[PDB]
Amino acid sequence: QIPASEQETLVRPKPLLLKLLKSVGAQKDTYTMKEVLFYLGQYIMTKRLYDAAQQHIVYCSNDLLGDLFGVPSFSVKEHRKIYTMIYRNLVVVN
Amino acid sequence: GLIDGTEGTDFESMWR
Ligand code: NA
Repeated sequence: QIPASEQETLVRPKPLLLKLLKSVGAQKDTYTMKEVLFYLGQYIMTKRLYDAAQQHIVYCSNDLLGDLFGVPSFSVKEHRKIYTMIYRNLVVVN
Repeated sequence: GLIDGTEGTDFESMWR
């Protein structure tokens, strides 16, 4: 749901999100908004944090993601909430 | 879905 004119926008992750991106094989200091979203998804998928029956539910209270996002869990259906949680851990270039 | 608006019910389609 990122507009096309914003998918390539460069962003500078803060340390805690930078740690998370690195754990799934990222090696950059600077990312596009779309890359940040993909790697976050791969981190959730590689750690199997989503509920197997109701796959929009992500459990993260025992995980680095929950300290980063500041919630014990969240629903992927809540897009505006997730963007706010990501933008809190980013620095967008203007 | 978070990236480009893709629809679906599995985690991957919902995250996309
Ligand atoms: Na939620």
